[PDB]
Amino acid sequence: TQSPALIASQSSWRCVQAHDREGWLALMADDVVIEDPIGKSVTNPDGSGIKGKEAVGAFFDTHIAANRLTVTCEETFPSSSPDEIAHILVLHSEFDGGFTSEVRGVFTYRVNKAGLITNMRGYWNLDMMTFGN
Amino acid sequence: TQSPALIASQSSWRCVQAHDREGWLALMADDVVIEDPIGKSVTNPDGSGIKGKEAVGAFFDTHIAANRLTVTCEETFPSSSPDEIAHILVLHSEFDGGFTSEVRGVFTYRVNKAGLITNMRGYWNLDMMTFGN
Ligand SMILES: NC(=O)c1cccnc1
Ligand SMILES: NC(=O)c1cccnc1
Repeated sequence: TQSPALIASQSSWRCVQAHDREGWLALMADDVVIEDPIGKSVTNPDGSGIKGKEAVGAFFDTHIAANRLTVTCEETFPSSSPDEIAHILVLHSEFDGGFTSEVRGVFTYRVNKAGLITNMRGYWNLDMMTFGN
Repeated sequence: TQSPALIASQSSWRCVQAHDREGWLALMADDVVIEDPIGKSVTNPDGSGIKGKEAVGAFFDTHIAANRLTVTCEETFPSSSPDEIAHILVLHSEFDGGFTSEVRGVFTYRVNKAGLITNMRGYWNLDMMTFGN
């Protein structure tokens, strides 16, 4: 059977693809910190991550839903802990009325013993993005 | 110019390739924690990482030098922080008198403001290894 980390990460993309804000939030621990990406960027404006379920809900609204984000898993790297995993993901989204951008990055996930996501951290930056339209 | 994280990670493999224990240790913060891999494994026997420069020195001796470890960078994923970076690395080593094993994993690095490595964390497990001889 699949690890709690693999379940949580695969579920998180499934909820993105299903446009399911409630289902996505239900995967998150109360003390979740989302660093997508790690360091200061449009989607991490203060550089220290988006903290707690309310603010992460606003993050879903603006940076997953309103931008038509799609998430594709290219490759998966289990660790030796059932609660931590990494993936190469390709992110595609839309901006400024339908222009497109894409980025390929490493994303790490940690879950607690209950299986809820405590950390999602992305290794990318705006300079890595490629564009379309 | 290159980020402190990229410098520290590239330097760490250079020191491995140069068989340079002193140079490798000098890259590490006093509070370094090496989780290679994250979770319990032969190279992380208690599952919580190898902590501090003395124990990480013993780690170099047994699990880098005595096993003829080579480290190859396949791909690099900068974040939006100059102090955190991820790479896909291929590790090759020897055991039981010259039989070989190899593993391909995601490795994350964090440096402090001084540029010293505080965390190196690997996403792999024994089940991912491939063998030779
Ligand atoms: N797994 C996720 O829910 C995810 C990954 C990358 C960006 N946004 C959301
Ligand atoms: N970068 C390093 O010094 C390193 C990476 C993976 C395993 N051992 C050492």
